[PDB]
Amino acid sequence: MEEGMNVLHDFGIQSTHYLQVNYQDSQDWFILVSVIADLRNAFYVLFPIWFHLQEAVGIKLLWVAVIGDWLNLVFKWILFGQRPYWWVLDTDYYSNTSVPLIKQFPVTCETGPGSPSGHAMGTAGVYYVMVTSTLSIFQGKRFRCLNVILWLGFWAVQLNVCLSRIYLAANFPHQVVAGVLSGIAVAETFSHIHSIYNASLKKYFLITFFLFSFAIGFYLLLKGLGVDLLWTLEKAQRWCEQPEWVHIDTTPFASLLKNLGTLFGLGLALNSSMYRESCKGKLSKWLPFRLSSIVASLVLLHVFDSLKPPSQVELVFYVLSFCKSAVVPLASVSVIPYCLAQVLGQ
Ligand SMILES: O=P(O)(O)OC[C@H]1O[C@](O)(CO)[C@@H](O)[C@@H]1O
Repeated sequence: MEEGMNVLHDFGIQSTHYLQVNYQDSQDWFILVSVIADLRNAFYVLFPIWFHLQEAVGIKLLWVAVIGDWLNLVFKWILFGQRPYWWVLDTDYYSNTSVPLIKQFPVTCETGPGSPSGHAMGTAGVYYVMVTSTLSIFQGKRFRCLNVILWLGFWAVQLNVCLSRIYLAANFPHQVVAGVLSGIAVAETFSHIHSIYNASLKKYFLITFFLFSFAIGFYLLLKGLGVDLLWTLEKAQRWCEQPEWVHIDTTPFASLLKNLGTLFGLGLALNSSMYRESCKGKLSKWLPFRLSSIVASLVLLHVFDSLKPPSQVELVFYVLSFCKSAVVPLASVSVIPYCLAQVLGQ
């Protein structure tokens, strides 16, 4: 368990050093890839687009994203993985040998273990869902050429995300592969479970409560036993060079709370009374209606993302993050379409 992991870590460090030294004129592109792969874009830019066209795709997209993120946190907690930016400066493995230089970027101070890659998991799951849904829509309309093109695009996206994660020295190469495989598995599993559409608010509430209870109880039980699951928060602050790069939005509680909040918000929004009256005033099948809904949702959500909850106190930050992430599904399905109905169509 010792040598088998030390060899793998050394291989990862060597690969990161190679990528950083011999491909120096690509760093901005890799940063851009690592920025547009965050799940915030899957909850703010992709759900509004896919919900107004084949709503089932949007519902499946949100369910896959949320459950994949929760499984990612659980596996991160139970697997006890390292990261290749506090390892070279800490390990004793390089005694009697030169220390390979590694360059750190402002997007390379992550608080939390990285046994499965976080960006790769979500990207693989969401984009697999998107590609499969797009293929399923167009089957009725040289379809094999379309299959080839979309699968090539999806695999190119996955490979670019993997190289971006490795290049920044944020994760090891043996973690992005696991993330991609697990994301594909989760996407397939929720592809083959058609039992989440006709769901009442009670099921959504109970599911969110069960997930929250399991996470908190597991963490508290491990702490009571003696195991600390928040060891990485100490390491991230020390081995980060500039101390202003470590944030609080990339800690393994804000992500969980935001995922639970957006799940609860979607559940409340679907069962609301305003969603029932979508097909009133003006029929929802109109192409201009769908385009206007998409445009208004995107613009208002992008402007509303400018609000940042205060982080002086952690409990206030947590509650405000929950209440803020619970609104983004509630405003694109039940409020904006109602306003469009009441404004135009008469
Ligand atoms: O890909 P990494 O190294 O896990 O980065 C963390 C990512 O995973 C997450 O923890 C999501 O679970 C986010 O904080 C972030 O998007």
